[PDB]
Amino acid sequence: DNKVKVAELVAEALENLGIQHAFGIIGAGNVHLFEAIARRGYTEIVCVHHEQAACMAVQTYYRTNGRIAAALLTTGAGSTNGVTGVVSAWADSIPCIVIAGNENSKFTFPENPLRMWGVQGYDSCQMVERVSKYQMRVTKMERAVYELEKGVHLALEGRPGPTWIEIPMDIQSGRIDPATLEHYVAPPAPDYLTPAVAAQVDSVLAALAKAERPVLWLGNGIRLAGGERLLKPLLEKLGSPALVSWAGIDMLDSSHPLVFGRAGVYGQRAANFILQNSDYVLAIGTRLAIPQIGYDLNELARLARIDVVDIDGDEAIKHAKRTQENIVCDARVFIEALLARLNAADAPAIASKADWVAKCRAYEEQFPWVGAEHADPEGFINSYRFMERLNGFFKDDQVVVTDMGTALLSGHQVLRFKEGQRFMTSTGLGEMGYGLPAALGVSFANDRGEVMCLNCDGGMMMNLQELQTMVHHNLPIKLFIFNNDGYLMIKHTQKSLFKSDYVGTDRKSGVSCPDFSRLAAAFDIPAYQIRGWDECDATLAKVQAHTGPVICEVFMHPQQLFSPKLGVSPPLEDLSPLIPRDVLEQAMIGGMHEKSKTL
Amino acid sequence: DNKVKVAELVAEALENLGIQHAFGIIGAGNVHLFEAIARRGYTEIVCVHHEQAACMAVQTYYRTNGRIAAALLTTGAGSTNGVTGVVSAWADSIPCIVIAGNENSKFTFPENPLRMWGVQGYDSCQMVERVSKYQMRVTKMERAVYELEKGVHLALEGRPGPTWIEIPMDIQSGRIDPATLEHYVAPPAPDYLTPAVAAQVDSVLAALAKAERPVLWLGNGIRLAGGERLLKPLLEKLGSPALVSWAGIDMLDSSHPLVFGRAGVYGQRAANFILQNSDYVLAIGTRLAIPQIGYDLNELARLARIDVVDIDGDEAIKHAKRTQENIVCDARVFIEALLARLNAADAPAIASKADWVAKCRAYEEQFPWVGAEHADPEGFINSYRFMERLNGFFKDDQVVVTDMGTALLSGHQVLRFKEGQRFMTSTGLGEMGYGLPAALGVSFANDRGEVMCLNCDGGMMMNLQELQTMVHHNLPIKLFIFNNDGYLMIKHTQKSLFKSDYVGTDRKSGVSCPDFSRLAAAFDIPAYQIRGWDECDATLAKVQAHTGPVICEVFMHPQQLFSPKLGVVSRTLVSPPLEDLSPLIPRDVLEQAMIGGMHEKSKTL
Ligand SMILES: Cc1cc2nc3c(=O)[nH]c(=O)nc-3n(C[C@H](O)[C@H](O)[C@H](O)COP(=O)(O)OP(=O)(O)OC[C@H]3O[C@@H](n4cnc5c(N)ncnc54)[C@H](O)[C@@H]3O)c2cc1C
Ligand SMILES: Cc1cc2nc3c(=O)[nH]c(=O)nc-3n(C[C@H](O)[C@H](O)[C@H](O)COP(=O)(O)OP(=O)(O)OC[C@H]3O[C@@H](n4cnc5c(N)ncnc54)[C@H](O)[C@@H]3O)c2cc1C
Ligand SMILES: CC[C@](O)(C(=O)O)c1sc(CCOP(=O)(O)OP(=O)(O)O)c(C)[n+]1Cc1cnc(C)nc1N
Ligand SMILES: CC[C@](O)(C(=O)O)c1sc(CCOP(=O)(O)OP(=O)(O)O)c(C)[n+]1Cc1cnc(C)nc1N
Ligand SMILES: [Mg+2]
Repeated sequence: DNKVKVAELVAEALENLGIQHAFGIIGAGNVHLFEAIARRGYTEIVCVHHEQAACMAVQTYYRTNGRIAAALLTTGAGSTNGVTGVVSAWADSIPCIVIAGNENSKFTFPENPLRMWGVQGYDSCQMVERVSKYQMRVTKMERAVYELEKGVHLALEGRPGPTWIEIPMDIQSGRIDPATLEHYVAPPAPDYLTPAVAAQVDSVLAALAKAERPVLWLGNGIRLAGGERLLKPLLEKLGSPALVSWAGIDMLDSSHPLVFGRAGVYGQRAANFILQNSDYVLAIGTRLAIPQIGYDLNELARLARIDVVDIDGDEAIKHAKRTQENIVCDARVFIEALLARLNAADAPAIASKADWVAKCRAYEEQFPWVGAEHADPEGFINSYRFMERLNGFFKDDQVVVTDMGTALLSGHQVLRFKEGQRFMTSTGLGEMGYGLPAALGVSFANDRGEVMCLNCDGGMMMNLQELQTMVHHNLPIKLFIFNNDGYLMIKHTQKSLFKSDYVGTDRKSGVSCPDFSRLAAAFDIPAYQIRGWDECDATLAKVQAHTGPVICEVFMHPQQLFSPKLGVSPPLEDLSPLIPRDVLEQAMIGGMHEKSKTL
Repeated sequence: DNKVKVAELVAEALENLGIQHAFGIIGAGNVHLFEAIARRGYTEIVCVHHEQAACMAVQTYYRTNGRIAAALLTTGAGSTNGVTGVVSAWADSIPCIVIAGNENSKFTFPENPLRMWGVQGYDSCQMVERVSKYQMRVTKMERAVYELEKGVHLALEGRPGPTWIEIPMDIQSGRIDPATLEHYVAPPAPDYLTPAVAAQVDSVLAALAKAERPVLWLGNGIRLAGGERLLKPLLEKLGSPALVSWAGIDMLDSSHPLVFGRAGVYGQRAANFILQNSDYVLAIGTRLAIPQIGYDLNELARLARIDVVDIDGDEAIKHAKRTQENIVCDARVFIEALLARLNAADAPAIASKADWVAKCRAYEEQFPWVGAEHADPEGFINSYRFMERLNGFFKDDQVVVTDMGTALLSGHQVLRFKEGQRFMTSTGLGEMGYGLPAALGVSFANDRGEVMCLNCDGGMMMNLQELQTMVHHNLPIKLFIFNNDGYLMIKHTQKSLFKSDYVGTDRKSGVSCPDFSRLAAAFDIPAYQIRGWDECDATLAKVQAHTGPVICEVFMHPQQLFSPKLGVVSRTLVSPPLEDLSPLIPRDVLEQAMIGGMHEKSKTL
């Protein structure tokens, strides 16, 4: 009897694929995979308390060190509970594979006329058909490992994303001669640097040499391409200021002489002025999503030509009405091809950008990230000022993950990072409850490493159960919670629209949150409280000095503003609270926009 | 200017449709609908802390008094977080309507080449396309009220289930003349009593009158059809025994002289013997799922003809190799037609079933629901005995919801119910974390009424956040939690298959649960613990007497067995017939219990 259990071959395959961590919850649909993976001992199974957390953890697990993780779900609700995490990785272009069990293969076919498959199953491939790069149900034992190798390769190729491999129970418990195991041969990797693309790189180098006010917009597509180490020599060789997207903040030192912050609808005042006054914009690995460019392409950088570099052809041309060179290429290959042509024999002379770099620094001197608009409201701690203070307590290898709301906004608008530090969050989908599962992924990726989690009273509730997972494994997760009496982000939304009482956003309107210090005690978690500047520095030093999990509530004003912000619809440079008109006129090269004259 | 905001017309439409409660979470995608509904003041919006709980609560909300509820979800994650709830209503045939927001309609179309829509949207309709009765994206303002009326009707029509209506952002904020609103008119209900179906009823009546050992298998389809009050006059006019499915337990008093429990894979020993020894079985409103009939139709009631009644044509004929009359008819209409023919002057003579009824009672005598197999193991309270003790503390209008695990199995195998009591849970999907959201829907359905939630240490974690919703509204939800060091139900699974150390099912294998009493104290919820029988009655009395939410931990053996149960037995391995539940009774006892003698499989065990 020379036959091996299919589940055992899958566990072996996972080792050969380098997958060292798997997140999920056990069930009858994958009890054979849990057994086989455990008995092999190579892949550690982290058991979560909601399958949604397993499909979110695998994301930041990969973003940490570049090793893919698997989510191990079971039949029925085990799979539907993970859909949210799949959609976030789909939207942030993060690779990861889901291995979901199901009923016996005799029930798993779409032609089934019944509402449900077997006892409690369903077509888990059809549900994520439009939010994952690949989905396959294994109906032959001999192709179980095949689809896992294929699922992993497709998750990592091109624009990364999640893949969904469903294996019915009976396929897991089956036995076959290991010799009959099929294996997936990945096709040859594409050569993006075609003669056409190579000519676009030439056109970009001619504009950079000629541009007097260039601005490079760098995005996480660079880090995903493994070319973040090429940014420091590129900017210094070009002498061109650079902006970073919220997702690619940690690719460069925020204090680098040519890095001038983040622009967008929630961008920094000096960053938006730099972007809107440029004469040439070169986006590399950034999606130029709506929160980055506003709501009107004709109002974006009204003095500049805009070139876009993106490995997704659909993303690269979505702004074609406004952009010129739409370069469909890998970010690393493009940067290397641009750095080569800078040393070519016929490399053009790069015109000086000194006057532009000086005007960029003037903008930052005129509009600091934490300005007067961020004054302590009625004595409360101002989140933006708290982020500036917390910044000084970052360790040399600090990893910061955030949820939505105050943590997201205040974090990405103030916090600075240097090489060795990382900043992560889910911005594509922007789902609440991503902070905690994000910290689990980073922690296990660094062998139970330290992680700082900036969270909110509202977002803490979506995956509140993962505190138990944090305690069970003694993860050194420093969890900051911003208390503001509910959904502060939505308070401003409905107050701008209706100018009436709050609805479903605070305790009076039907949304309340528990005392997280008292929950921390229940979970055996040390907890601190920062209500004012008096105990601020002494507390932050203790939180960073802890070796195990710790919670720290930060109390802010329940109606503190989020600023700077583009709000009601002026141009992108005219952020609220509006600056006096005579000052905006002087800050804009060709004068202010006609919309801003009567505001 | 005679124009009205679309969202305000939606709020008006919800009032005309009778929807008085809406569960969900606010977001930019539905902020306009939150505002319009709140300002109108007819539909109460219940804010939950995870959209999943919203799509679950609307189910038990409807099952309580028959009033449909709406789930109000927002763009992106707001919609995805509710998919689990949709599938569970889809699987249990429970009507409900999801109202989901999305990005501006200019992004919301399937031909969009980009991975996402606008800022963070997606095709929420396609995602529930195979687990919902109807999906539509409102693209014209004049059709917003039309699709909600249509959505509600299709949810209640025929075999009930969830519907998904997506209303883009700009469609909610739009303004139109109320006179331009289109309105959906429901077609006339189908008349199921064709000559062909009337001939089936006559065939069923002819078998019932002749059968010596009949058994009616009543399911929740009867309650969904609104004919559960016809069951008493039907059973007493036929004099036949009857079994109830887990979903339809509360349709008849468990102590009625002719109701003999529930059968299946986790059925009661007495009920399985009554099923397997009958000569005629009439299934009405029950789906005859796999946990009910076993794994081989050729072993189900081998001496009996089987007829099935079900409003869904596919569910009605899925056992056509084994069944005889497959009647596709509404459960109430069928029962009315069967009563009309029983009360007729020309009604046929019903042969006496007295000897069979007597044999059914003897089965309950020899096999009580809580038997010697349920002794207290190693100084722990047995969950089956606890349920029998807890049963005595039910209120006259008690409502019991359950999670999975021990609460589900020990609950449905022991608990008895009277007229006016209710018993709900998710059995089609069987998801963990259904208990708390289930107690929310029942509570709000009865004007913040009292609900008993039988939960578990594991299932509590999925929707743990809804403890805040419970304290916020001061809901009198009595929450029992069975502590057994993890996933006891999976422990028995992996112990049967591998007979080795546990994996991902207890503290040592990677799954731990918090001290729910301490956790309760954090949420300002009074908490009690039941470890022995000495403090049991006093604690149960204090839990029931409270006015607000209560938590009560019940500590059981971390490896207690779930029995009776149809499990695999090593002879080679054998899956015994349905009547041979584990732990196995002596063969000579099983022989005497089977009218025709034991099955060939049972002789070697
Ligand atoms: C409320 C809110 C406010 C926000 N405000 C701002 C703001 O003010 N400013 C701001 O900048 N962002 C802001 N964001 C975030 C922004 O909208 C996006 O979500 C994203 O974070 C922008 O960074 P990115 O383009 O690098 O990320 P992504 O959207 O992940 O961009 C990755 C891009 O790179 C491409 N790519 C992937 N792999 C490769 C490869 N190998 N080679 C080349 N390309 C590749 C992908 O196809 C994709 O187009 C906000 C988000 C929210 C939710
Ligand atoms: C671990 C586990 C163990 C279980 N063990 C058992 C067990 O031992 N015994 C048991 O009985 N159950 C058991 N169940 C539950 C069982 O498998 C089903 O899930 C269900 O609860 C059976 O009850 P039901 O058919 O009434 O419910 P449903 O499955 O919801 O049945 C509803 C049926 O009625 C039909 N219907 C709907 N509306 C109408 C109408 N108007 N007119 C007519 N028909 C209509 C529907 O089409 C459907 O076929 C178990 C479940 C689990 C998860
Ligand atoms: C990302 C923004 C946004 O998505 C948006 O609609 O644009 C927000 S913010 C917010 C309040 C959080 O409030 P919080 O956490 O207390 O933070 P703040 O106190 O700092 O505001 C809510 C509810 N939603 C909508 C939303 C709802 N449900 C899920 C799962 N994801 C969501 N994104
Ligand atoms: C039908 C139950 C069943 O589905 C099954 O596979 O048969 C069970 S039971 C169980 C342990 C409960 O553990 P619990 O709550 O502590 O109860 P017990 O102490 O009584 O075991 C788990 C994990 N699962 C699989 C499962 C996984 N994930 C989600 C969301 N839903 C699920 N149903
Ligand atoms: Mg348990």
